[PDB]
Amino acid sequence: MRDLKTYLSVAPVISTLWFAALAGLLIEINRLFPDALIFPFF
Amino acid sequence: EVKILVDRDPIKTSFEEWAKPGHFSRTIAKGPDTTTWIWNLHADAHDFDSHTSDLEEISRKVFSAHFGQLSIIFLWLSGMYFHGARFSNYEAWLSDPTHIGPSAQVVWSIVGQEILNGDVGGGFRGIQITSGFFQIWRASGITSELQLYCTAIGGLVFAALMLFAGWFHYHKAAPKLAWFQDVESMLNHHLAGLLGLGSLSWAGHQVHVSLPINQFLNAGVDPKEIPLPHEFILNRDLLAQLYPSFAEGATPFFTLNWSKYAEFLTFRGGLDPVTGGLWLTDIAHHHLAIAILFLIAGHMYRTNWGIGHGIKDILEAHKGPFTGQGHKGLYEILTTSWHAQLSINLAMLGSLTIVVAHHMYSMPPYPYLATDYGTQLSLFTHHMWIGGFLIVGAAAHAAIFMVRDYDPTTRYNDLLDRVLRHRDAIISHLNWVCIFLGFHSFGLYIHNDTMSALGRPQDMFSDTAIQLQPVFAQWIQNTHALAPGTTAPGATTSTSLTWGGGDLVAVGGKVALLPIPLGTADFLVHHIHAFTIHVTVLILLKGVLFARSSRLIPDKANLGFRFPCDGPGRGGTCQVSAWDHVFLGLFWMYNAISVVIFHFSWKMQSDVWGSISDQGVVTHITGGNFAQSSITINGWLRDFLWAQASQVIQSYGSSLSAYGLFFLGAHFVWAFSLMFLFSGRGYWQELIESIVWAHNKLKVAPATQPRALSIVQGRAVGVTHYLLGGIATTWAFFLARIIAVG
Amino acid sequence: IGSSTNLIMVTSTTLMLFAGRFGGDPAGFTLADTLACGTVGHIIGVGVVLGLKNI
Amino acid sequence: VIDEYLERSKTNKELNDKKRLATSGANFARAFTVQFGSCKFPENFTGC
Amino acid sequence: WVTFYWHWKHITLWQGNVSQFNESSTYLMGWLRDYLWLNSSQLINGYNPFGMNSLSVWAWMFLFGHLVWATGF
Ligand code: CLA
Ligand code: CLA
Ligand code: CLA
Ligand code: CLA
Ligand SMILES: CC1=C(/C=C/C(C)=C/C=C/C(C)=C/C=C/C=C(C)/C=C/C=C(C)/C=C/C2=C(C)CCCC2(C)C)C(C)(C)CCC1
Ligand SMILES: CC1=C(/C=C/C(C)=C/C=C/C(C)=C/C=C/C=C(C)/C=C/C=C(C)/C=C/C2=C(C)CCCC2(C)C)C(C)(C)CCC1
Ligand SMILES: CC1=C(/C=C/C(C)=C/C=C/C(C)=C/C=C/C=C(C)/C=C/C=C(C)/C=C/C2=C(C)CCCC2(C)C)C(C)(C)CCC1
Repeated sequence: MRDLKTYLSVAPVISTLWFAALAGLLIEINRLFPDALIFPFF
Repeated sequence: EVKILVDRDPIKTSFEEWAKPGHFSRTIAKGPDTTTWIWNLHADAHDFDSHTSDLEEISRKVFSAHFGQLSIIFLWLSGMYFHGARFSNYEAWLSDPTHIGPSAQVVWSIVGQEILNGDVGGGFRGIQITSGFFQIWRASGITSELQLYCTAIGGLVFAALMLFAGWFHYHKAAPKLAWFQDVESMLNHHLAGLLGLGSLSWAGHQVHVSLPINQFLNAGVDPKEIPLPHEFILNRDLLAQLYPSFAEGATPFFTLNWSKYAEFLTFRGGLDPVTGGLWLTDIAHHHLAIAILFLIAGHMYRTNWGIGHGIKDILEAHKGPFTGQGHKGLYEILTTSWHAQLSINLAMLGSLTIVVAHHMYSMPPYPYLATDYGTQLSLFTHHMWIGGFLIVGAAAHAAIFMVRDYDPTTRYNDLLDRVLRHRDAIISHLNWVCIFLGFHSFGLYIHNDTMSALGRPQDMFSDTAIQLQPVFAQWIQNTHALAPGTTAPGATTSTSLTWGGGDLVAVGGKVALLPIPLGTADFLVHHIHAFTIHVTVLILLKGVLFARSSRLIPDKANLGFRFPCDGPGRGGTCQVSAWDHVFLGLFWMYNAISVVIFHFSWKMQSDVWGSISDQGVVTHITGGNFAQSSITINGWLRDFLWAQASQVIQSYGSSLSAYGLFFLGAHFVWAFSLMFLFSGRGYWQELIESIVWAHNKLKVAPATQPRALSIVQGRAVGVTHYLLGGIATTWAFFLARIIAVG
Repeated sequence: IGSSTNLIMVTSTTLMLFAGRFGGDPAGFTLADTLACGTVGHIIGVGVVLGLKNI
Repeated sequence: VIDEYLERSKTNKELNDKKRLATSGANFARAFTVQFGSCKFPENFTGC
Repeated sequence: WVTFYWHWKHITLWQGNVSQFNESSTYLMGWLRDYLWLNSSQLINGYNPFGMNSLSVWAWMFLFGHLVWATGF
């Protein structure tokens, strides 16, 4: 378990997990709000 | 003797080696001092010959890597089958193959990319595919999606089995060295077992499954009314109604009166008028004959018994006029190192791939394949590129062997020494041939351009002013056209419609095949092809032969295989290694393949492909302008590059828009490559010094000190980007044109 | 039984086996030798029969 | 090919194009099911 | 880049329509299609299999330049 956790903390794996999470969040945000060109909340 | 020898649990499976990167090499395993360490960790990952010196470990690693590659390939096949099963219009395309475009991919609706879902046909929207899988499935007899789903599940199961087999053969029972060094048994099993038995089983499948279903489909029966494939096996009455010979059973086969099977084993040749492809009976007959030939040929080498041949005895006992004693110590060389075998197999595979592309474009073996132009173009270009890459890699591995595995004391060969003793004459003659061929081939075009630019069209090398006709090719074409009349009485017609002589074949109002004329332009392009091939051969041979030593550097073998240079002395010694020779020959392979694919595309669009009206006239796509516009460089630039790029640049706002975007993106990448090919390391290092100072001022200095890329790394990056950009540009242009116009 | 093809194949197989015998046995003749001789005789017989039938 | 299956196809020519169109429509809608409304966040468990 | 910008703006101004530059200059595909491919049609037709005109020499020079560029590589 220690060695598996150490391997999971290597740079490419952490990078791909972080970027997958970011891409998913961005895609979901763009799906909920389809188009956006200016900031209209104010 | 021949035996099974294994070692039990040579390695123990654990995650402790996953935590520490670069465990294979001690220098890498020590730790990262600078950033270059990272760039090394991926470069030496697969160099098993440098990790250790024992052949046993290298062989075991190679076996496991092969198993993993097989698992990946099986996963890819399963994915393709699942996509065909779920997201596709195969059932709609089956009924009306001529008026429906195949599609097996569906795009989501997140950003606005839904415009990529074009109107392919059959009540479906998606991306039109050019893999040619639909024709394969139709020729196999598949008429539903449940069978495709079952095939995908089987592929997944086989991929899992391959992965488990790889793990088992590396970590549980690993074969010994003597197991791999038995080439006679391996050759016998690969010839008789892998090739003969597989082709025999495929011929049996074609006889029992493909032929009746395809006959029913060609008759006009609806795909939903065709009996299931196992009904033909279960019901002999159906097969008797279809092919009466089956009513006699297997009795004729043992009775040697094989003529009774003439109904479904024919030798007619030519193309099928209904589908524009080869007859399936001919294919089954060919597979049966090939199975017989391979099964007979698989029993040549002596293994474990008295009868057979010894490869070493055959090599040693060879006597000839020009050879002499010759092949005496080649067996040990071939059975000692992996690199020589890798080079030989790579070259053979590349040549076979090129031959496959030629034979596939010439004689279409699948139904409704000739009339689908995009599939033909994609297959031809893809197979040509793969063959070129393999042929290039063969020389690199040959140079690697000559550098690091060649010693004339323990393992000495006479032929290799004789070749190495007169390399100067070979190089000089090849250089002269390349110079002469290039001068003539390009001077003809330059003379044509100059004469046409001066208002002198009567002085050019053309079909009207000065004719240079390929007489030998025309003679061969006439002989092939007249072949089935007297020389081959068994065949009803000629093998291919390409030969000058015969009739035109068209399917569904579109031309399938017609004889191809040959003129001055074909002469010029063939000579250009020969010139490019000769230059590439010269580069690769000069790289291979002068790897160990040279007149300029007498001890080049001590420096190794991958070194940038020797120094600024001797006037300059940049790019003296064989790796640099391979990196230089990649460019010429790219050039040659690009020229070949351009020639094929223009000639096929101009002289073969087209449409036919009801009256009987044939209108080609470009109206036959190849014979008069391809004799000058301006014609190539205007009538091919400028004229045929209208579709790709005007594809914005349509379903092909993606292609257009690629047509730009690849261009960018190409330019990017130049940055890595025109500069050097010192400038970048000196700039990184100032950048690192600016970082140091704000306490954000990393422990791993940044370093500029090495010279070899920069050259590799440049060549990779160049090749990728060029190939992607050609891909986008070809696909956009052939989809929008055909 | 008794047809021309049967006689031709039988004669070819027997002749090939007899030739392969010389030029638990007094002279070493393992099963592999018999199988190879029979297969070669069968190949020759099939070839000659199909050639004769093709005229 | 025995002209009885051809006659069967002629008799059942209708509804065959309907089945083909339905299969193609289902294959296309397999990607737009969520945007349509069905197969939403509930009932995705062992569904679609 | 500077010369491309100047030439395209002035050629659209002279030709009588300024909307082409005002609309197609905001993306690079417009630069590739409405400037080079469109304007090269008369230049590349200096000499053809049928004949030639007074632009022929320029066409030759065009190709000539390309060759030298490649030789530099
Ligand atoms: C590279 C090949 C090439 C070739 C073959 C030609 C060929 C030709 N050109 Mg073109 N040309 C070229 C490139 C080429 N050109 C280029 C790059 C340009 C510059 C843009 C031009 C520009 C050009 C112009 C401006 C003109 C031509 C014209 C001509 C013709 C004139 C021939 C002549 O008078 O001298 C031939 C002279 C010789 C001495 C021949 C030498 C070769 C001999 C036969 C050697 C053979 C070797 C033998 C086998 C040795 C074996 C030894 C053994 C016995 C022991 C000829 C058909 C002229 C024309 O009007 O034609 C219609 C013309 O006015 N050319
Ligand atoms: C008649 C039986 C036989 C068969 C079918 C094969 C077939 C194959 N061998 Mg060869 N081989 C044999 C005998 C046989 N071998 C013997 C006796 C030896 C020892 C001298 C070798 C030594 C050998 C080596 C060292 C290597 C191969 C490799 C390969 C594979 C080539 C990859 C490819 O071309 O794709 C064709 C793809 C397919 C047809 C996949 C189908 C899966 C097959 C049918 C698996 C069953 C094969 C196996 C021999 C039987 C199982 C026995 C076990 C259950 C007890 C292929 C699976 C190479 C390979 O890729 O390694 C994995 C490789 O590196 N072989
Ligand atoms: C048939 C399979 C084959 C095999 C098993 C090998 C095996 C070997 N090769 Mg050979 N080789 C082959 C074919 C093959 N080669 C071909 C076809 C070529 C011609 C290009 C070469 C040319 C070649 C060179 C020039 C060198 C070798 C060397 C080596 C060794 C090191 C491998 C390595 O570290 O790579 C590990 C993997 C990589 C470094 C990955 C690099 C990234 C690639 C280039 C990118 C491709 C990108 C992709 C296609 C595009 C999509 C982009 C997307 C990702 C965004 C290894 C023993 C090296 C050596 O040192 O030998 C002693 C060496 O210098 N090979
Ligand atoms: C398009 C530009 C270009 C051109 C023309 C050349 C030309 C050549 N290359 Mg280079 N090369 C290039 C780009 C180019 N290269 C690039 C980008 C690379 C990648 C780094 C290389 C890398 C490279 C390698 C690795 C090799 C070459 C070699 C060669 C020579 C091949 C032999 C031959 O065909 O000569 C015949 C001549 C020509 C085709 C050139 C054009 C001549 C025309 C017909 C004009 C002649 C007209 C007349 C005589 C001029 C007189 C006018 C004057 C009096 C005013 C030739 C000099 C090979 C070599 O040198 O071996 C022999 C070789 O091994 N090249
Ligand atoms: C497509 C595909 C697939 C599938 C496959 C299959 C389904 C296969 C099958 C196969 C098979 C199914 C095979 C078979 C084979 C067979 C054989 C190989 C046989 C043989 C035989 C013999 C050799 C015989 C002999 C004899 C004689 C000669 C005489 C008398 C006696 C006897 C009988 C003994 C999978 C999913 C996987 C993957 C993906 C793709
Ligand atoms: C080119 C290529 C490809 C393809 C491939 C293929 C398509 C393959 C196939 C293959 C095959 C198709 C194979 C087969 C095999 C087979 C086998 C291996 C068999 C075996 C058999 C046996 C073993 C038998 C046995 C028996 C029985 C059962 C009965 C009687 C007795 C006896 C014992 C004989 C791809 C796309 C991937 C890509 C890359 C390249
Ligand atoms: C004298 C004597 C005896 C006897 C012996 C014997 C009787 C032996 C053997 C014999 C024999 C008589 C053997 C063999 C047989 C046969 C075989 C072994 C065959 C095989 C075949 C095959 C393998 C075929 C194949 C094929 C096919 C299937 C198709 C077409 C092509 C071919 C032809 C290739 C005893 C001991 C009683 C006593 C003492 C004395």
